[PDB]
Amino acid sequence: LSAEDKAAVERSKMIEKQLQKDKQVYRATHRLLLLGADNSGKSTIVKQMRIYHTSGIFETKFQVDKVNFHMFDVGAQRDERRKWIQCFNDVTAIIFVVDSSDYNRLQEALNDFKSIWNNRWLRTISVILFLNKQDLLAEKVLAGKSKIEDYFPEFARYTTPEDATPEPGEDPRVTRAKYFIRDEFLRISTASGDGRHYCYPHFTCSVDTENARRIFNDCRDIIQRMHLRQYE
Amino acid sequence: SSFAILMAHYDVEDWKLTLITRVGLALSLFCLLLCILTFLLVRPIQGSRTTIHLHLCICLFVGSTIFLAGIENEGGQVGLRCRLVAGLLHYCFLAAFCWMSLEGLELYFLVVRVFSTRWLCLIGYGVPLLIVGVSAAIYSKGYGRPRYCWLDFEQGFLWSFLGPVTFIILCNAVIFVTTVWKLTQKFSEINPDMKKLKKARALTITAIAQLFLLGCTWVFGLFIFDDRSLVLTYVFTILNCLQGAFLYLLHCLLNKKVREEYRKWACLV
Amino acid sequence: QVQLQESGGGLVQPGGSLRLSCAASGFTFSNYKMNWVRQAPGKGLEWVSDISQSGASISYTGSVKGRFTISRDNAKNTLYLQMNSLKPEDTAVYYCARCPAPFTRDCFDVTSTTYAYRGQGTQVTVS
Amino acid sequence: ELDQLRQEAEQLKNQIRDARKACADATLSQITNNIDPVGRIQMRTRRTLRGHLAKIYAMHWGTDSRLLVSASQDGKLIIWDSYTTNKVHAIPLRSSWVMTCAYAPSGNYVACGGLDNICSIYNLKTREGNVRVSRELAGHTGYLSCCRFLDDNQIVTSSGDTTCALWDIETGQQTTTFTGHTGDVMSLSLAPDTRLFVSGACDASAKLWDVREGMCRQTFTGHESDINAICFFPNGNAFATGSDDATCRLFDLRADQELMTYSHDNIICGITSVSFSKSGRLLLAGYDDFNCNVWDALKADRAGVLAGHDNRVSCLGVTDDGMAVATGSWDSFLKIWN
Amino acid sequence: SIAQARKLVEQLKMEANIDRIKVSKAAADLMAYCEAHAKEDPLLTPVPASENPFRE
Repeated sequence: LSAEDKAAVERSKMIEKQLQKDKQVYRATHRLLLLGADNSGKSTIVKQMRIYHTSGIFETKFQVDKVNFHMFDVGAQRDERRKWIQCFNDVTAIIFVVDSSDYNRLQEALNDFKSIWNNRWLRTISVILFLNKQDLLAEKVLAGKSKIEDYFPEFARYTTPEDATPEPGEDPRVTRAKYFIRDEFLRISTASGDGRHYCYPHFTCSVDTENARRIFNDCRDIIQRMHLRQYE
Repeated sequence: SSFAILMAHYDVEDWKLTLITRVGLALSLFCLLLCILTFLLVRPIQGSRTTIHLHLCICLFVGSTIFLAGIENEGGQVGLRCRLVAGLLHYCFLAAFCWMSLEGLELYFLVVRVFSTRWLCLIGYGVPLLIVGVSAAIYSKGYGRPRYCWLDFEQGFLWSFLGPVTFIILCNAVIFVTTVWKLTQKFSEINPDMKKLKKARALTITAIAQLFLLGCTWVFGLFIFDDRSLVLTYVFTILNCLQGAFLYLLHCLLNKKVREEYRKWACLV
Repeated sequence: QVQLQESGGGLVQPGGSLRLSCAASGFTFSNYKMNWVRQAPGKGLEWVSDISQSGASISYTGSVKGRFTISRDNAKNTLYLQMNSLKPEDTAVYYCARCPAPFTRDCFDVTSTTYAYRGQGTQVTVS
Repeated sequence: ELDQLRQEAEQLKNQIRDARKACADATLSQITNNIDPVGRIQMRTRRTLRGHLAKIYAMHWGTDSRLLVSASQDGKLIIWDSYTTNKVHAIPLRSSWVMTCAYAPSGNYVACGGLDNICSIYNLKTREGNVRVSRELAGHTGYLSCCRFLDDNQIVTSSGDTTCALWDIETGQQTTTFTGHTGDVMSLSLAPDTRLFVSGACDASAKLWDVREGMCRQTFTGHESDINAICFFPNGNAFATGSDDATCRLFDLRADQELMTYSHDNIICGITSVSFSKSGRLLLAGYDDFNCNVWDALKADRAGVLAGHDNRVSCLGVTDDGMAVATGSWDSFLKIWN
Repeated sequence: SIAQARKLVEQLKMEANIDRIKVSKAAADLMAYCEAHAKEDPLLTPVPASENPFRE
């Protein structure tokens, strides 16, 4: 063999060794996207999930049951987000954070959910959904200063779901309002689903400590429902 | 040459037995050849599972080819060729029944706990090599049949080709029950709007597919030692020797991976 | 390039019915999803109404769940909002928003601060 | 006042429209109607390059028509040789959400840029087997879309916050800043004579910029949605642009209006990247579903189709002497057609 | 606002006073260069199997 072929073969061999080593590391770690609003409370659950442990994008890492998760928060960008979401079309799930105590912005949050759900490059990713600041909603509807009917009419004609489970011993109206909001989101979630991606609503407040476990369980269900469709 | 000779002990004989066995065995060899060709052809479906299919088809083809080669004998003095073909048959079939076990363990890893080709071949051939070479020291203690070319029954020596059968069949049956339980539970929520009859039909079809792949028919080779029920011999010879045809029908034809790919490869040129 | 021009402002006492129109030019309007947004004095940008490609899917807002109508013409290329009985809490300026991409149902960023494909606005004061 | 300024703007827009319609005496598709079509053109993958793990976002042909670069969203920049299909260099990126890459005009440096508003520059002749990192240009507020080298000491960058910028590496500070857009920018290419360049952003707009003055010389309209690809015709007196509504178009600077339009009645999938041929007769585009299309750039017809991908096409380039074409897609395989 | 409107007015004023040529000249130049280097592009007129370095 001449010198040129010697060098070429040595180089290609070493580089293929390195890439083969890196395949496992790339496949071992899970990736998630994080979306929310300015008052939503993203940073609150960001700190709560850091407990589980200039620049245009921020990272966070954590470990649950010997599985690693990477979250990608997006800051220091502009308010047009139709071009930097495309690069997130190969991740496990989207964490969507919403507030449950301000009726002027709930319609906007609903529209955000609508927009993310029906995206072309996002028609295969599940949504884990966090309703937040429940105690503030409870206090607001107990005081009675203003009515949810002021902004949402059909609350005049709603009965608590037969499968509702008000465990902590709360007033009925609290349960009525909570399930009204959750049904508002799940109506969108079931209007046009097709068995590929599903929502997973949840009830939580700013003092929770069991959020990463919920993410864990939804991700496990997603991976399971993916294998049972490529093999069988 | 009655295929039950792989499980029978009192040397049953009938003309229909050997006729059906010959036809089924020839068809099974052709089916295994078709499987190996089609699997080596199609690229975009690598993985553990397609590797398992391909190598199980390899070992079963080798075993059945040397079986149609060497079994029937005049019944006189046993030639060394008869002894060696008997041992080689033993090795090839235990290769098959180690590959099926590995496939069952793969299914477990792919259902319950959702979260390399070199090691696959290493296990699937090294284990049968040991289990068949430990008997290499046993020569003429019943090795090659006084009227065929297979193993004998003396000193309970035939528990190398029925004991592993029993173990593998039981483990695959347990995994089958677990899979049925879990997938039953999930299909209530996956498609809640479809009729019960279609659900039952699809579940039954899948159960049949991993009935044949997770080899479970061979359990008749545990209730054949009663030397009266020719009907059990017959159901064995019907369910077993069509193994290649059922494999190619279930995990080669019905899979959508190659359905929309063999048609395109037909239009390659 | 992109042209979106509004029409139908004015001042009225409560109990009035008006017709807000928004004309579009600079694309094939037959296949674009559209929306109505508004901004009240001292407030931000909030969403009013939405309508899809053909006219079979209509949607509104709870605060205006019984008063308004959202229609469109893919031949006169105009998006319409219709109002019957107004309140003093509806003084604002109205923009009609186009969707970014064609031939698709998801719609991003119509409420954004600056947007390539959004009109000038029309004034509506009710008092 | 604001009203007077708006009236003046409208009057000037009317004047510019009248001026542009004054010189529209013909169309490109009408004059070149009798040029013999290239006929049926097909190209079988001669080499097939593998090794990546995920989406492929950028690819640039070297100055030699021999070397190649590939850039992926798994954290890899791979320097390839195409003759023996051998890997020559591997560089692990710091950031992974990265959308651009390039060679130096004398084959000595490379540059990369991602969502982080940073352009990182490496040099090739180093004693270590590593291609070490030497520069980081910073100063944007947004994300970078492309970067090209005028020479080894003056480079150009475009970002998603309405701006473009010219930079001098040794000190590391902008020499001139190009403003006048409204949306985020996607792609720029350098003039063959190395004196100008052009840019397109997510509006109905593409601009021709001088370099050492900073003042913007030309503005063009036409498209109904965002703009995704652009390049230079070899004589530096034309360009072709593609948009995210399945449409290409071809402009010539001195005419100051679009000349010809590439569309089909059954294409509803958009465009990702575009490049020209070394003789000015092949225009090669990567479309949204799973295909590349090769076009005869004077007829608005389809010369040929390139298939073999299981996902979207995002990268396309031609050699520096007419030797191959490289295409890259989200299926993690590059392919070299000859 | 005022600054943006003034910048737009200045840009339009500068651009409206730029001379332009007929598109026929541009099309002619495009044709000329297309027929100027046809014989040097292999992907229009290929080369024998010993000059195409990938086939060899």
